[PDB]
Amino acid sequence: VPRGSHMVMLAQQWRDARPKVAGLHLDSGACSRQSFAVIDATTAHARHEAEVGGYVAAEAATPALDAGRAAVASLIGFAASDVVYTSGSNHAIDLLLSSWPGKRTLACLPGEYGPNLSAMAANGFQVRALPVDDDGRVLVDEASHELSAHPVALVHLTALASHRGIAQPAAELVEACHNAGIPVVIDAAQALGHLDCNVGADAVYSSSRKWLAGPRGVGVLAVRPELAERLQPRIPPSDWPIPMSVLEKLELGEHNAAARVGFSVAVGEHLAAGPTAVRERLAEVGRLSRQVLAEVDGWRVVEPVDQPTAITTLESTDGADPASVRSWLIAERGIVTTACELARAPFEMRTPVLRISPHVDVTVDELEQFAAALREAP
Amino acid sequence: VPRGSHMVMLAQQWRDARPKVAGLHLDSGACSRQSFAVIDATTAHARHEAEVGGYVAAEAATPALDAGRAAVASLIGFAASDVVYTSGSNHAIDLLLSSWPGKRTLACLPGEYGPNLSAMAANGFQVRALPVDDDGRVLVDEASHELSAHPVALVHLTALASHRGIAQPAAELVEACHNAGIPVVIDAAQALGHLDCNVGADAVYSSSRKWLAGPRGVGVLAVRPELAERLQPRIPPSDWPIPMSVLEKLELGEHNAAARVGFSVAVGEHLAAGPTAVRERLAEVGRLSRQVLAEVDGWRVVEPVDQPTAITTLESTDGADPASVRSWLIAERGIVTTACELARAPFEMRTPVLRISPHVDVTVDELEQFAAALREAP
Ligand SMILES: *Cc1c(COP(=O)(O)O)cnc(C)c1O
Ligand SMILES: *Cc1c(COP(=O)(O)O)cnc(C)c1O
Repeated sequence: VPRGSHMVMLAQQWRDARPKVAGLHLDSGACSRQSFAVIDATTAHARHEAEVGGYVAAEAATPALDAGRAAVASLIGFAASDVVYTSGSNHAIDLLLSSWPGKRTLACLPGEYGPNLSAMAANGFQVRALPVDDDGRVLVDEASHELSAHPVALVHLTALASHRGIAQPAAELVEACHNAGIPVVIDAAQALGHLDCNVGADAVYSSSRKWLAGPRGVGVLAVRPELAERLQPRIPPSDWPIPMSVLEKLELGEHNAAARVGFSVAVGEHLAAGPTAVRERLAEVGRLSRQVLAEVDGWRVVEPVDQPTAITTLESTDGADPASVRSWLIAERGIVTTACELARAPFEMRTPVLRISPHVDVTVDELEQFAAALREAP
Repeated sequence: VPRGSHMVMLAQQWRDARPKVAGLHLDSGACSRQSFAVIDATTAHARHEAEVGGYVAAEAATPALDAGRAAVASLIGFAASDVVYTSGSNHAIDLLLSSWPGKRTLACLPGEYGPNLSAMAANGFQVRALPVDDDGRVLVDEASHELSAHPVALVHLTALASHRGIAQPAAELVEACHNAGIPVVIDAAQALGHLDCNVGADAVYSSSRKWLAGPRGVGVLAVRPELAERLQPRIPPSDWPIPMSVLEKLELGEHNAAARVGFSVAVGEHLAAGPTAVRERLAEVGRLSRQVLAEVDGWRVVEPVDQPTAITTLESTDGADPASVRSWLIAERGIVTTACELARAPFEMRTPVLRISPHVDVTVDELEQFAAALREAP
């Protein structure tokens, strides 16, 4: 017996702070939609660069930039001074792993994001898999045993995977890993702004452009000071003249400053709307999605029906190619989606999937238009 | 006997395509000023990301992105398909040097940009100095002898230094290096849009935000195919599943797409205005600057008076600190400048300098206001 949507003003306020969608956007897990305020804040900084000078404009923006660090810090339980800006989540993990001291061994999910594995390998890490259930959810007790008996230099948990909408039990794993005396890094690229990311991790990173609906080309890396000062940044070399802290070294480099102030506005908007309220809505968006897609011929829903996420993935039962379906949906029906290849999670995925990832604004009629379009798809 | 300025409509068209400066901007070598068109083009893409989807918007922008590659390619004598987007010039040299095969030995100017040296070191290069005159200009014949007798895996020429406005004889050095059978990389961060960068180099890189007046957070790297396919990118590892070309690997990663289309508009504007005409104007801006600053007490001009560049640097003769002067000029008189520390060119600079780097729009009255303000400076 299905249930109605809990009506909340939040959904509409969100939709109306953003430009009108052309068709139908179900792809906030890939790239969400900047508010007018975010777009204006970015444009404004670029204009200011042109008036007063680019570096003086950047200096004058330290208030807003610091605000953004702090808002991020509050969402993860770190201090604002532990937080640093990056180009994105891949930049973030590379900065971290390339800086890591001593024995480079880690454990992670089998469903680990492929480009993360790529970076792990490129930085000379030995990578072991953590024990999981049939869905890819970590088994926390078994993981505890495994890590006590067989130690590793760090654990890398993707709290929410790009290819499947399973909420990982982050907090429970973090205390298990700490009991074994092992630090935890968290890939919160999908999770930040979506799951409770206040779980006592040692490092966390994420991306601007996804659930926080900020500009592309920005991410964040946060590292606790105990860990931060053990790190040995690749650039500059460790025997270099100009003395600066580890986090100052990691944040070093040319970047789009405007996009960073854009981001700060965007986290601001998340906090303003209420983290907890937004997350409960996204969880409900997921419920409704899986109810509506429960019965489509040629597609089965992969996630349990009451996982607290907005990510819902569909596997074809008659050998249809999601990349093609995605293309059709865009060109013909203006419906934006993501096709996840095996390369996204090579040691878990056996077959590609179609991923919907709608934000708070989605309606039940919109989920029906998708299901309709999904039926009459070549 | 001084000479008048060659009046050209170019100066004014440029000024009027940009926002009104608040005070006086003499710092295009650090960060220039985006045109209204550039700013609008960037904003437009971000808005489009929000309507049609971020990745579909990026795909739809391939025309403009490819245009920008091509415009860059024409300025350096490469093919558009040799050109790739980066975060900036430091990103560029790191991508290149981290990818370099076999024996890692190079020669460069003693006046090499400090962060370049830092990257060279971090990638395990042995770095030798090329012979130069008193100004830091390379002596081409002596360099030819040195390289024949004592070979090196590549030569890194900064065609125009950040700390001093010496135009390096790039073309003449490139043929000398090729005669010795040695490839040449060029740091054209200051030179692109400023000097003739069509000189037959094997690789060239530059930055969006300087003389081409594009967005921050963007640069370009161009590599000839002979060299490109010998390169072995750090990420992904060389034994990785997904097969793609070297340049495709280097351009991989999250980035601000909007800023890239911004950049394309900006190179467009340079080509539209006429490279050769713009360069001759910048050269004249330099002449006028050095005439006007010829006699200031407590400051001497460093560059010969007829170097074809807009970069003019001042050394204090009564132990004044340029960082302080720069700060005063901004806070009190709204004049934007750059203070170059020793760390910018550690193996050449003995003492800090104040750097002016005005674009085509500068007037002679503006250069007088600076000289005036430079006299009554604490
Ligand atoms: C989006 C994604 C990333 C990649 O981050 P970039 O911002 O593209 O560098 C990382 N991990 C997850 C789980 C992803 O969904
Ligand atoms: C500006 C500058 C750079 C640094 O490039 P980024 O865009 O800041 O990464 C490189 N070399 C020269 C000569 C510089 O002036």
